[PDB]
Order: sequence, then C-alpha cells, then structure tokens
Amino acid sequence: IVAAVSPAGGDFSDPVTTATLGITQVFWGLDKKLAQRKHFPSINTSVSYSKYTNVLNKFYDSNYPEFPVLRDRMKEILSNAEELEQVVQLVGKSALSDSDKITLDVATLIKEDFLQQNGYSTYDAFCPIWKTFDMMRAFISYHDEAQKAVANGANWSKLADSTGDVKHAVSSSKFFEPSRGEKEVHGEFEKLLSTMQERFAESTD
Amino acid sequence: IVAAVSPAGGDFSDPVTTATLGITQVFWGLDKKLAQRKHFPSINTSVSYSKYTNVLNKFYDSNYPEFPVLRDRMKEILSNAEELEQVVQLVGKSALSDSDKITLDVATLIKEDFLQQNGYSTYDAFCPIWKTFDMMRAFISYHDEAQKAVANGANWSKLADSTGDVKHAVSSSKFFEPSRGEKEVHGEFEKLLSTMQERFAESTD
Amino acid sequence: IVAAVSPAGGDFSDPVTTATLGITQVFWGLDKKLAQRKHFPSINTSVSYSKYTNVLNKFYDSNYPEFPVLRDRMKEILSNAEELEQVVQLVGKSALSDSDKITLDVATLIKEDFLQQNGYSTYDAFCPIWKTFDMMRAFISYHDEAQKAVANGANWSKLADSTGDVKHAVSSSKFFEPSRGEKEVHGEFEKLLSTMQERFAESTD
Amino acid sequence: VFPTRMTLGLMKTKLKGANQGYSLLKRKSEALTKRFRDITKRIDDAKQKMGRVMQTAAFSLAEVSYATGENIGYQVQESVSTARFKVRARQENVSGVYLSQFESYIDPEINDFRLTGLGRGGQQVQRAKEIYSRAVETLVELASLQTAFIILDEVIKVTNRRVNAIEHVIIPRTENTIAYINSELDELDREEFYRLKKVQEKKQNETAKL
Amino acid sequence: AEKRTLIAVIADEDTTTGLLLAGIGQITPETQEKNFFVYQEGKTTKEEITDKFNHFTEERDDIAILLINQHIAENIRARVDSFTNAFPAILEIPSKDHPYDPEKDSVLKRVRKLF
Amino acid sequence: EGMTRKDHGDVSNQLYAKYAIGKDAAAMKAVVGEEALSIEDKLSLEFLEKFEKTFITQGAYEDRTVFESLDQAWSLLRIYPKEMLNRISPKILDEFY
Amino acid sequence: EGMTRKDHGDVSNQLYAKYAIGKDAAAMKAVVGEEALSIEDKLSLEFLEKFEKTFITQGAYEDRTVFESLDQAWSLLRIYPKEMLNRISPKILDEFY
Amino acid sequence: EGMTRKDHGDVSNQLYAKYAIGKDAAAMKAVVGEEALSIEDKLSLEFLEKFEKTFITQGAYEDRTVFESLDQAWSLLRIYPKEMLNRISPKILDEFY
Repeated sequence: IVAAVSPAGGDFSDPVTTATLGITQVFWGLDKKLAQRKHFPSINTSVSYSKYTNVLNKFYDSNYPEFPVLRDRMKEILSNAEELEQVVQLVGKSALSDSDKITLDVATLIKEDFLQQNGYSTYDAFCPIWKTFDMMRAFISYHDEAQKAVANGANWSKLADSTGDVKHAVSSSKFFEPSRGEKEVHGEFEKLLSTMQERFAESTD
Repeated sequence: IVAAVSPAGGDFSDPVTTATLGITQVFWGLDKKLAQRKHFPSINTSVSYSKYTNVLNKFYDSNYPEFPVLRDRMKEILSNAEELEQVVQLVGKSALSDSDKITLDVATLIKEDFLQQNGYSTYDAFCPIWKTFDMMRAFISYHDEAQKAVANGANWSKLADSTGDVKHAVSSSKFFEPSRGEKEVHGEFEKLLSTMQERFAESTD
Repeated sequence: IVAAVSPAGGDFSDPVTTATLGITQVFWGLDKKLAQRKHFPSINTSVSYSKYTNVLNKFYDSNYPEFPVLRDRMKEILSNAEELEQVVQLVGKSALSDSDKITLDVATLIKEDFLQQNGYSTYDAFCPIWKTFDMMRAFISYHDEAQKAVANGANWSKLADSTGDVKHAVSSSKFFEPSRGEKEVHGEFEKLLSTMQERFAESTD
Repeated sequence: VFPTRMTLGLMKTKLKGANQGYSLLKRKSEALTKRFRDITKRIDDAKQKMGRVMQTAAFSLAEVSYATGENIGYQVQESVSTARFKVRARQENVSGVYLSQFESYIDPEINDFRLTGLGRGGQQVQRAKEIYSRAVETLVELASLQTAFIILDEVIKVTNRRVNAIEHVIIPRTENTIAYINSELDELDREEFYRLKKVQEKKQNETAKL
Repeated sequence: AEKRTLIAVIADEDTTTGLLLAGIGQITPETQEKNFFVYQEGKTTKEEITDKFNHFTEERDDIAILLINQHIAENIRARVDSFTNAFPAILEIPSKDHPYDPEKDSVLKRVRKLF
Repeated sequence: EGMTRKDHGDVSNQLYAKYAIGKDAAAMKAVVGEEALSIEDKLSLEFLEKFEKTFITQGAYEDRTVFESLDQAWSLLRIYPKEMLNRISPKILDEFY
Repeated sequence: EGMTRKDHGDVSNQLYAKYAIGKDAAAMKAVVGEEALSIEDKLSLEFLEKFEKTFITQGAYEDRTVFESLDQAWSLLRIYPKEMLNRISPKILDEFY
Repeated sequence: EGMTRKDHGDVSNQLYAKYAIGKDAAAMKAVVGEEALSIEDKLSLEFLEKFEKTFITQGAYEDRTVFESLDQAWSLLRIYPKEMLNRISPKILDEFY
C-alpha cells in the first residue's frame, strides 16, 4: 500500500498523520520546500525508518549487490551534514576541516542524483534497483578515497582539482542507461571502479 | 466612518481586529515600541495602507505640493530603515557603511517630527496639507545631499555635527502656528531650503 | 505549609504554578546541578526569596544575635561574586584585582559552610540560632580585615596561605559539636575574634 | 501578528537553533580569548627584549659615526635600494579563524656595500653592522606574532558581540512568541469541546422531554 | 598570501641606518622615495611624520611590517591608534633613550578592554 | 495651574521619551559594547542610570511635592544639548534644560 | 510546444532555488554578521534584488506574451555561469545560454 | 548490592559527566579544529565516539551480564588519568580504572 498523507487539522502532529505513521512500516520523508525548488520526490533522512530494510537488503545482497554496507554509510554522511549545516550557517565555511568539507561535498552528489528526478520518464528517470546500487557504489567509493587523501595530506581544494574527471562521471550517472552496458547495470560503472583507483594513486602521490 | 478597535488577545491575530480589517480600505496600525519613545498617533509603513492614496496624492498635487513622489519615497525610506536596524542591533554598526547610518539618521528626524503630533497646543496639534508637504520636502532633500557629501569626501561624524542646528530647526516647526509666512508655509521652512543647500557645501568641504 | 510543585503539561508557566507564586511569601528553588553537588536546598539568591525575612530578622535580633546587619551582607557577597566572574570572561582580568579576589573567596567559604549539607554529622543537621549567627560572624570578619590588609600591602595568595588554620577550623565548625561553649554556644567562634586580630598582623606584615 | 495555529513546531526549532548557536560561538570565543591572553604576555616581554638588543646595537653605531667623522648614516640610506630580509606571507588556521603570518627569507642581494669599506674608519662600521644584523633578524621573527595578534584583536570584538546578541535579543523573543501562540492554540482545542458539549446537553434534554 | 614583502621604518637616525645595515627596508627606484623616514627628536616636525605614515600604510600596499619608535608614535598618536589593520602590522618598539612603557603601544591599549 | 505647572505634563514627555531611549541604549551596550556605541547612546546610557537610583528611589515614609519632582527632573534631564531636547517647546526649554 | 517552450519547466526551477538561498542568506547577515557569508551567497543576494525589481515589477495594464516573460527570466539567470546552474538539464542549457 | 558490585553508582557519575561534556566538545571540534582545541575536551571528543559505538552498539542476540557491563565502563574511562576523574574516591578509583 502506498498511501499519501498531507495535514488536515492545521497541526504538524495531526490526527491523520499520527495514527498512520504508527501502523506503517516504511516511512520515507518529503519536504514541501525542497519539492517546489526542484528535488521531487523529496526525502527527509532523519524523519524516516523502515522495519523491512533488514531482510530486503539481505535479499539484494545474495543476488549480486554489496547493498547492506552501502545503505548504512549513505545515511551517515547525511546525518553529519545536518550538524555541519548549523555550524556552516552561523560561523561560516572558514572554520571547518578538510574531512568535514568532504562530508558536505559527497552529500551534494547524493542530493543531486537521488532527490532530484528529471521528468516523467525522460532523462532516464527510471532507475532499476541494481542501477541505484551502482550509482551509490560510485559515490561511497569516492567518499572513502576522499577521506583517506585529506588524512594522508591533500588540501580540500587540491583534492577537488585532482579528482576532476572521475567526479564529473559520477555527477553524470542519471542520464545514462543500463540497457547498453549489460541490461540492468552499466558497463560504464564497472569501468568507473578501475578509474577511481588509478586516479587516487596519482593524486595522493 | 473612522472606527477604532483594539486587541482582545494582546495581538492583531484576534478575530476582532482581523474581521474589521478584512472589510476596510484604510489601515492605520499600532506600534508599542514607538509609543514608548513618546510618539502618538504611532504608525509604520508596514502596518498601513490606503487604497485611496493614488487618487488622493494627485488631488493634493494640484494645491501646490510635490505630494505623489514624496509619498513613494516616504514609504521606501521607513521600510529600508527597519531592515538595516536589525543588522545594527545584532551585529553592530561597525560592520556596516556610513551610508546605511545615513538612511537611519534621516529616518529618525521623520520619526520624532511626524509621528509625535499629539500636541501641547493647537499649533502642535494642527498641520495643514501645505505644512505637511514642507516638513517632508526638507528631510528628503537632506538625505540626497548628505550621501553625496560623504561620498566625495567627508566623514559621517562631521556631517552629523555640522547639520546640527538645522535638524532642530525643522524639529521645532510644529510648535509654531501655521498662519505664518505667505500663508500656511512658514518663512522658517522657506529659508530652510537655502540653509540646506549652504550646509551641503560646507559638509562636503 | 511547604508544598512541592513540578511542571504539569510540561510547562512551568501553566496556571497551577503561576497562581501559587503570587500567593507565596516564600520560595526556595531546586536546580539539578546544585543537587548533584550535595547542596540542599539547591538555592543561590535569585532562585529563592523570602518576604518573611523582615519580621523574622527583627525577631532574631531581639534574641541576642546581631542578625539583620549580617544577613543583608550575606546576600550582597553572593550577588557580587557572580557578577565579578562575568567580567573575568568578557572584560578580562584587567578589571580584576585582589580586592575582588577576596570577594570571590569569602563566597566560596560561605557556600561550603552554609549551603552544603547532607547530614554527615549530627551537628550538621541541628545548628542553633546562636550557632548560625556565629558562622556568619567569622566569615564577614575575615572579609573586611583581608581587604584592609591587602590595601596596606598584601596579595590574595599570601592572604590565603596565612589565614590557613583559622580558615580550616571555621569551615569545619559544622562537624564540630555545638555544645562546646555550653549547650548552644560554641566556644571556637568566641576565640576566633582574638585570633583574627593577631592573624591580621601576620597578613599585613 | 504572529501565526494563529502551529508556529510551535517552527518556534521549537528556532529555540533550538538559538540555543546551540550561543553555546558554540561562546566555545569559539573561549578558545580565542584563551590563546589571546598567552600571546599578550609573550608580546609585553618581547617588546622589552627587542628594545634593549636594538638600542645596544644603536649605541655601538652612534659611537662609530662620531669617531669616523661626519654623519655616515645619510650616505648609507641613499646607497641602499634592495632588502635582504623580506617575508612571504602564509595563512594559519588557529581557533577556527584564518590569520596572516609572515615567514622571513634572507636574500643575498647585499651583504657588503661601498660604505663598510673605507680603510681604517671602515673596519668600525663593519663591527657595528654585524651586531645590528644579528639583533634585527630576531626582532623580525618576533614581529611575526604581532600581525596575527592584531587580526585576533579584531576577531575577538566581533565574536563577543554575537554571543551577547543571541542571548539578549533572540532567546527571550523566542520565549515570548512561543508562549502566546501555545496558549491560543490550547484555547482552540478546549473551547471547541466546550461549545459542542453545551449544545449536546440541550439536544439530549429535548428528546427526553418529547 | 604574498602581497607585502618590505619591512618599513619610522625611527631616529641611528635606529633607522642600523635597521638598513641589518637589511630590512629599501628605497623604490621608480618613484625615488624611501620606505623609511628618518627623524631626529625635537628637530623635525610632527606634521611630516603624519604624511609619511599615510604614504606607508595606504599608498604602499607592499609594506608588511611598519616599525615605529614609541616616542615617535606618541607624537602622531591618533594616527597610529586609529589604524587597526594588520595590513600593515604596526609594531611599536621602545625608542632609543627611553625604557619600555606598555601604554605607548597601540595594540596593547586595545587589548586591555575585552579579552 | 496654581498647584501644578502647565509644564508639568510637558516635562513628563521628555522623562518618558528619554527613559525609553536610554533603555534601548543600555540594550545595545549589553550586546555591542561601549566602544561600538555612538555619542547619542552614551548620553542616554548615562541618563538611564541616574534615573533608576535617584528618581524612582525615594524613601517609604518620605513625601514629595509635584514642584519638587519637576526640579529633580530638570537636573537629571540636563545631560543632552538643545538639539536633542525637543519634546518640550523652546520657551520653557530655554529657561530650563 | 508551440505556445510555450520546453525550457519553461526548467526555468521556474532555477528561479526558486536561487531566490530561496538569497533569502536564507539575508537572514544570517542580520544576526551573526558577514563572517558566515561566502561569495556564492553574494551572487544570491544580488539575484534576490534583480528578481524582485524586474520580474515581479510590472503594470496593472501592461500585458505580455509568454515568450517575452521567459526571455526576461533568462536575463536574471545570466549572472550565475553554467556550472552553478543545475536545475535545468545541461542539453537545454547550452541552447538558451 | 550483592548481584551488582558497589561501583555502579560511582561509575554512573563519571560516564554521565563525560558524555555531557562530550556532545559539546564535538560541536567545538568542528569550528576550532584541533590546533586550539582543549585537552580535556579532546579526550571527551574520542569518548563520545566509543560510548556510542561499543556501549550503546550491540548485537541482536548479544547478551551481556551486569558485571560485564561495569567492566566496559571502566575501559572507556581508562584513557582519562585520575586528575580528570576527580569526582570519585581514590580507594574505588585505584581499584577500578
């Protein structure tokens, strides 16, 4: 059952929304402000839970996807982002370390590619579950490398210049279609994992 | 019909004020913060309108006044003043142009001189259309000239210090009766224009 | 009647609490931090008031105590102490000197001796009217003479080290017996006055 | 004025925002103020240090000028038109703020002139020049803390304004708003019930009656 | 980053010349103007120091550190204090023939109120 | 008149208007700090402090006369130039600041 | 198509996002100061003013065609280069920039 | 006491205190960095992390006895020296650290 809700009582703790959130098992957010600004369907990561996740992810795990491990790290990046968001507003940008900048920066990539959904079905708005894992795999493979570089010495700015080409590709993931690489995932994504490694070795040195 | 109402909830959110406001064409607010500084009747641009204003200012224009233009500007000068004041309070005045001070400075003269008009005499209680024109005309003229003065060289402080007595000369015009000068325009306001122009040259210098 | 109240609906501004503060003549707060430290009741000088004080200080003064003079001075010292700490944060220590440093120190000794109790001893739970009078008499005598001594030439650290035995003996008056000079009268305080005079000679010189 | 129903969720989060802001900026302030105190003490000492060493070298040069004959120092000033000790500036993040720092590099453009050699009189200028170079280089390195110190001086004033500004204007405005709309909001839920209940009693009475 | 390389001076003769031997200021060859100002106490006017200060802070955008003798900063006191920038840094040093007074130093004056 | 000044009401208007301004200037002092404040605020800061411990502090078995209160007002109100004192007419003002 | 462009949906999306950021930044300017602000936020402050005074300001008798209105929307949008605009599909962007 | 050791009440004072200080210290790290961060708070920053990731993170069918729970507690506090665990008796602390 996919059920839409909306307020109806002039309150944010309204009788329709409260009694339904109890009986529901998957809760995926959505914010009105983001949706107007162009990010529909929108999603709120701290105002969501899903009880079925544990079995379902394990199902995707056996078929090919490395899926469970990725899911926890995507939320994690976004959690730290909220904390960062308040410091960023107040003090500014001129005080955050190299690690913290990345957290925001990979967060941008997820916001761009998942939360926005270009068209009815144009711009390949249809992503299969296996493509989605590949879209995510590209960002978190980038996050771990990105976290290692700053830690092993490499300025946020330097690391951004040097990443260059592999970063544009992951940014461009949503226009691409999986039906011309295999049939459900892209040969282009497999090639992307090799390219990441190569880039990283040059850039660190 | 000119009808007073009041709060009943200690707000303008109560059913009484809002219903009577729904119907109305002229709205003249209430400002507790201005009332303390000894201003009565206390109004602000943000809490008042008259849908009759356009047609009314043209009518006033015929009699002698520059009234349409001056009313546009009257609104703008008070609205810009409010936004600036929030930054001065919170952040400081020392992170903000001399120019932004100027808007506030001219605005203040309008705040005491217009708003407080509760009068202690008939001379300070009556203000004909001509006299109302005159006091507004001298203040806008001061603003325009002052921003130039500081911009080609002249500090803030020096400008403030110099105009000095002139700021007062308009302040006191209300206390004096309007039957004086040519008609209902004081010789004190007539001279005041020359004194203003004579002042800009010295301030600038 | 001493009645306890808590928040009701989770707001402590709701009708119940607010109705009762108006009727009350006596208020003594509770704070979670002060409660952890073993100060009970958890009061300072602004989370508490008594308007019964006036008649009461008059009653006690009659009995023999010099009570009204000493009590007022107690309140003043706590109020000041708080205030000098804020200055140390914003202004700095440049507004701090040793006269102020003695003020902080007297308040600390007053907190430990008065405010902190938990019934470690039997003499820490019943202390007569005459004993209470005697503790405040030591600390105010220390204060005025420490300040005089640093003005004829002395330092805070030097005063602190020098007062020493007496300072220790008077803090420990709560553990000590209240039947030492009779049955309600404590002998140590009577012998403090003389020690303090000889002591003041050691601190100055 | 303030919203009729449910500002409270928003105002809750406004209340939270305000309060976190005050804590963090007071920590940022706390670190700047703590570091500044230490730097203030270094500086008072250093000023005496620089003055004494600079003057000792000053006195040695002055005697030299007089003994050699003529005011040598006018001649030296014209003739010199390049500098050995320059600085290349770098940014250092201390206490979340970016400061300017200076790092000296000694260029070998000049090391001897045409006034440190004259013959016998020249040997005196030379002995003087050497005390001055050693003394001065130290003074340049100590001067580096000054530049940062002045930027610190500026930043503490701004940062202090902010902790006090959140405290006085924002937090109590937020208390006053949240309370007025909470009480209105509650009034709606209770009066609604009261009007409906009062009417029901009548409807019930009529049916029993007829 | 780098935008300032010179260390300049306002000082008495023996102090200035010595600073130059140590190798810290220079004269620009294109303007024919010194990045130091010599001064002699009681003998050279208060007004000239005031100009030279303006030449160094606001017209020179290459002076990294402006050094200044305490006695001398005291003559043009307004000018030294009112400049609150670190670009240039102002470093007041005890003047030759005078000890260290902590209140002839512009940055320390400012320090005392608000830590 | 004959028991009050007609100036009595006029004097009240200065006292109330300045008190407020003063109260605002103290609010800015708390936030921004004195150095930041301009000359107008400093005067007003000063007025506020004098108002609290002298005007509204009196005894509890101590009577006052209306004449007497206004004479106390004039001294305290006397901390501003004639440009800034303008909530009373130049005639009455020229006599008494 | 034939009376409205294909860019039309894309164009609205861009205006909201910048207009929104600009508003958010103006609020932070007010409390904390311009230490929070950044260069991007300056583009945004500037973008709020251009939008309000050009797009939203028009007659009560000054009618327009839809094609003109999309042409004026574009004018405002020219101040961010292509790489900071991502509310339009890049394919469409290259045509109309 | 008999199936729980005596140290439970004491240990809870230390874990609670550090945990509080620890939330605040992480927010401070984000701004100040680690070039001017306080030492006490630096250990508390690391403390926030372990308190979550081992004392609060456990298995699905992982069961731990109360004695065990107490031991883990001391291990997290073991990093701090004695002079930053000063709210506990030297007898208890010397045994349990």
